[PDB]
Amino acid sequence: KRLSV
Amino acid sequence: VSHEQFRAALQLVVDPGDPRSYLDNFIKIGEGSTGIVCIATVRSSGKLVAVKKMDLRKQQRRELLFNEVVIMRDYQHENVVEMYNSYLVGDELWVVMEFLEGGALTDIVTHTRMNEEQIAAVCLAVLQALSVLHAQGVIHRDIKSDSILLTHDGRVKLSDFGFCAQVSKEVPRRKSLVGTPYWMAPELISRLPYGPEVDIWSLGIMVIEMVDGEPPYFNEPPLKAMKMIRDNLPPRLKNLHKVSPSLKGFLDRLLVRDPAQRATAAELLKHPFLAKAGPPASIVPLMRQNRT
Repeated sequence: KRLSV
Repeated sequence: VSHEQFRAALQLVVDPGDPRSYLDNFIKIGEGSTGIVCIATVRSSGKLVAVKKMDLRKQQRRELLFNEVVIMRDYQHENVVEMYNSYLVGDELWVVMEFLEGGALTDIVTHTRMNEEQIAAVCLAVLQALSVLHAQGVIHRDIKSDSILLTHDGRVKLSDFGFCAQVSKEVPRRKSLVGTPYWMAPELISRLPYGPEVDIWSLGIMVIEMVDGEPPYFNEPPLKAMKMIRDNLPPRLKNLHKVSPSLKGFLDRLLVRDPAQRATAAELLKHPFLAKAGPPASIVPLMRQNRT
């Protein structure tokens, strides 16, 4: 997943 | 934690009014970590702008939205997406900014092969941005191909500052767990105090994106990848036979576990690998509108 925390 | 308390604060720092009074035909083009991005048409002129829309209620850390205003007001640059105006629109913060019509680097690294002239041109452009940001105390903290935008003519610009932070003599290190798992520096995952070096590590990972098409451990779940970044040796290219020794030597100054030993943006601009850098025209054929 290329999703920032 | 009052939503309406935070709306009031935002209202004091953003520009007054509603940009729908001069923008037409909003069309969603992207989705980020803190909101969505739309293309809009300036009614009077027909020019296109970009509009980042961020719902105050969907933020994990609402106070990071101020980063968007802090960067707009004080840190413009050639290789940094320009932000024009901010607005409070209902429950959303809207930033009207430059439209980077060539899209994100991600669409390129996931669909085609970059040669080293193109890679060196990307790295040079990103390092010019970071050398100026770092010099003024600003850490990006979310460097990855998704954060690199392109003009139609191949110019490269840094975007998505929603997670940045400032350091200074009074606050020399940050401690916050921030970023995207596969791209995070080891000292950051280790919860150590860190500085601008974490951007240099993240750029290394992005170099691996441009060579391999994906960051290391991308097949592993995000938390497992972070543990492997934390404890294992620096991640290696899957295709080491496909990089010039110049590129490998550059990458070795990037993916150093000890942040004191990592090269800085200022030093990297002197590295021989960046002499391979081509002009922006060399990136143009990589973009979707020009590929086959």
